[PDB]
Order: sequence, then C-alpha cells, then structure tokens
Amino acid sequence: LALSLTADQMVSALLDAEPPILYSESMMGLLTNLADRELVHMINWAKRVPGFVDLTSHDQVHLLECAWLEILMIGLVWRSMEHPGKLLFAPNLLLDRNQGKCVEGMVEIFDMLLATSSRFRMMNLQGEEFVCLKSIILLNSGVYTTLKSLEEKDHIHRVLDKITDTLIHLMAKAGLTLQQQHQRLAQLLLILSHIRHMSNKGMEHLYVVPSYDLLLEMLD
Amino acid sequence: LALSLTADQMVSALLDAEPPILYSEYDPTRPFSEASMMGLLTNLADRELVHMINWAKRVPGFVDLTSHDQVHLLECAWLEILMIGLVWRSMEHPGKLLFAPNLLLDRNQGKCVEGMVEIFDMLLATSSRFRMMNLQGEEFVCLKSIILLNSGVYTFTLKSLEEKDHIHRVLDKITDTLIHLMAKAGLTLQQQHQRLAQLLLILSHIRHMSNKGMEHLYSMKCKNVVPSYDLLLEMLDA
Ligand SMILES: CC1=C(c2cccc(O)c2)[C@H](c2ccc(OCCN3CC(CF)C3)cc2)Oc2c(O)cccc21
Ligand SMILES: CC1=C(c2cccc(O)c2)[C@H](c2ccc(I)cc2)Oc2ccc(O)cc21
Ligand SMILES: [Cl-]
Repeated sequence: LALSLTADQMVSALLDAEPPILYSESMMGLLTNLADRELVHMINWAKRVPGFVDLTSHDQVHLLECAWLEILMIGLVWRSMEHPGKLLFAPNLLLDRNQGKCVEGMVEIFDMLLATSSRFRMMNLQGEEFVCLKSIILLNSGVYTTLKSLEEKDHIHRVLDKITDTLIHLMAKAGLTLQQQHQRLAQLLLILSHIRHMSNKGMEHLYVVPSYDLLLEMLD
Repeated sequence: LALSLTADQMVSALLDAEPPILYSEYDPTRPFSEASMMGLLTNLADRELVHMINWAKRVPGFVDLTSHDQVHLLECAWLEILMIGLVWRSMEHPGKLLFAPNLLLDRNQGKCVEGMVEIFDMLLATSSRFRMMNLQGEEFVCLKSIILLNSGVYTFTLKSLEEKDHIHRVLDKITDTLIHLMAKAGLTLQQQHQRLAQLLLILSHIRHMSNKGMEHLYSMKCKNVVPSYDLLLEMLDA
C-alpha cells in the first residue's frame, strides 16, 4: 500500500505526520529536556512514515537509532530558516552563535547548523520538500547494515525511490525544467551528507543516547 | 573554462585525471600485528594522498578557488576520498577489501586492529551496494569529484559567497554529467532520477564511514594521524 502511493498522497501523509513545535521549560538541561520531548513525537511520527510500519521492529529501531540526531537537526534547521544568525530551538528559546559559547565545544556545531539553515534559505526549501528529506533521513541512514535481511532492504529502497519520485513531482509542478529538477534533487540530497556529518560531530560532542532497548519500548 | 565543458568533456577530464593504483610495502611480516598492519595501511594512505592532491588540482573548478578553500575542502574530504577509492577497488572481491593489489584483506584480518572490524564491515557493505547497483567507472569519477567539492563547501564576504556559488555551479554540472551518462546508457527519465538519488544517498554513508574512521584513527593515539591543515598547504604548492 505504501508502494502504491501517488506523489500527492505521499506528501499529504507526511504533512499530516509532522510533529508539533514544542516549547522549552544549565543550558544543556534545557536543550536535553527539549530533545527528549521531541524524541517521543519523533517515534510516533516515524510510525506514520509510509513503509516504516511494514518493517520488523528490529529494523524500525535500527533506523531510528541511526537517524534520531539527524532528524532533530534537520527539524531545528528548518524551524530556524526565517531567523538568520539564530537557532530556533523553541519559540521561547531563540539562540545565536555567541550563546553557543556558553557550553564548550558547542560553538562548532552551532555554526554548522546555522550554515545549513542559510543553505536551505537560499535554496528556498519548501515544507513539502522538507518532509520528504526528513523521511529519507529516517529510511536511508541505517539501511546499510537471513530471510528478512534482503526483503526489508529492498522494501526500504523501493520506498526511497517513491520519495525521489515525489520530490521530482513537486519540482515539476512548481515549474522547474527537467535539468532544473535533477539539479535541485542533487542539491537537496548532497545537503543530507552535511547533516550526517553534523550528526556524527554532535553525537561525539554529547560524550545521553537512546539505547537499542530504549527505543524498542517506545515503538510499542 | 570549467563551466564551458560538455558532459563528454567533463567525463574525459575526470577519467584522465584518475590517480594510479599503488602497491603496499612489499614483503612485510605476515601475519600482521596491530602496529605493522596500521604501518602498512598508513604508509599506503600517505602515498595515495600525494596523488590525490595532484588529482584534486585537475578536477574542474578546484584550482579556480583560493588556496585557503582548496585546503579546507581537502581537509574535509581526504578520507572519504580514500574510502570510496577502496570501495570501488574492492567491488569484484566480495567479502574482501583491496587496499592494494598485494594487500587484499578479509573481515577477519580487520580484527587485528582494535576497532577496525566495524569500519571494515561498513566498507564491505558499501562495496556490495555498488556491485548490486552496478556502478560504472564514469559514474564513480563523478561521485569522487562530488565528494571533494561538496564535503567542505558548507563550512566556509563577497568572495566567500562567490566561491560557494561557483562550487555549486560545478557540482550542478557534474550532476548533469551523471544524468547524461544515465540517459546515454538508455535509462528512462524516471530511472535516471532514482539512480541519481540512490548514488548520492550513498555519499551520506561514505561520510558516516569517514567520520567513524576519523574517530578510530584518533582513538588508538596515533601521533599524528590526519594530514594537518599545515600539511596539505605544503603539498598544494606546485
Ligand atoms: C542539535 C540539538 C542539540 C545538540 C546536540 C548535540 C550537540 C549540540 O551542541 C547540540 C541539543 C541536544 C540534542 C540531543 C540531546 O540528546 C540527549 C539524549 N537524550 C537524553 C536521553 C537519555 F538520557 C536521550 C541533547 C541535546 O538540543 C537540541 C534540541 O533540544 C532540539 C533539536 C536539536 C538540538
Ligand atoms: C579506509 C582506509 C583505512 C582505514 C580503514 C578503517 C579504519 C581506519 O581507521 C582506517 C586505512 C588508513 C590508515 C591510515 C590512514 I592516515 C588513513 C587510512 O588504510 C587505508 C589505505 C588506503 C585507503 O585507500 C584506505 C584506507
Ligand atoms: Cl511543515
């Protein structure tokens, strides 16, 4: 059924799955409390990504274990798009570069986050595109790791071809030429490589992580 | 000159500029210790790096950048670049990595170094994926150039914006080149989009392997790992 979705239906479902923008309640305390609350919505958001519930729980948890920080980051970067120089962690928590210095080592990631946000800005990324990218992150990041082993990986890649299709359909409908569609597709997906980088540097900086058993409980 | 190339001229440019396959140090002690295996791999990686600098200077658009940005892009990209070279070389060797034609290692010989087994398995997996996708050489040289230009672009003023804008134009051209090969090979427009995406999603995996690898090299206290920024600017000169 997830494989039979049209482009419009794919977008419509992902737009409906979007978690809410939460509010903040030492600076690590705030961000952590916040990220924990965003995490719970993310689990329930992931179950509404088409094709995700068609996976075993082992593979749902593995995809979530490899993607959770990329997912928080792309959401953060998206929120902040219309607030240059600042990171809109929450509407009552708009931090700038310099306030990143409050915590040692945080400055570096803060600046990468900002740059991404500026990149999305000057590409003028759309909310329709955003939700497609966020799902690609979910499905794509942990997939490169028996009877179920091959069938699941194939399913995931066929879904990903569908989100590709969606992204293209959206671009065509927006008035982009074929060449322009290809290019914008590549530009968006190359930015994902930067978000992986940021996720690894942030995951390193946090050394405070969802364990395999932890996430398995939340799906159920 | 760079943005005036055609698809065909771009491929040829990148194909001609490919660096050579090199051999490991000959007649090392086998089996290896955790030290000697790293010594062989490190001697080999260092030697590849010199060829990579001269390769980087032939990727269209790269020399058009100031010297500070060229060194920045290489700092960010060098291990990703060494890793995709490896993955490619190891495509027709299931379950094995072809570090050198005289150094073909399986999963078990990665256990010889604490922590390498993990990275090893990520490299094998990526290698299989290229095999199943049937990655061509023409596509490979585009992906390699894409890693070089893109990995560091989002991390560096009127001119600092001119340099980004330029890099993205070249990148936009390598993308056209990728598509043009896919069309020339006779894939449908849909198939073309899906393959382009599958390929660029893999770069995301390569970046993850490169960060982990970078973490691993720092882990076992290798003084010094990584080409320092100091080091690459030396080699970039003439
Ligand atoms: C990019 C970013 C942060 C960010 C992330 C890394 C570095 C950095 O400088 C900022 C921290 C953060 C992220 C994750 C985090 O996870 C903690 C793990 N949880 C505690 C539970 C187990 F005890 C699971 C803590 C802080 O705050 C955020 C948010 O609140 C919401 C969205 C993005 C971020
Ligand atoms: C991927 C890789 C290494 C590798 C693989 C797994 C883990 C790891 O830390 C390094 C290791 C390496 C050792 C020292 C340095 I300085 C750089 C790379 O040896 C290599 C040689 C050539 C090559 O193309 C890739 C590698
Ligand atoms: Cl939205």
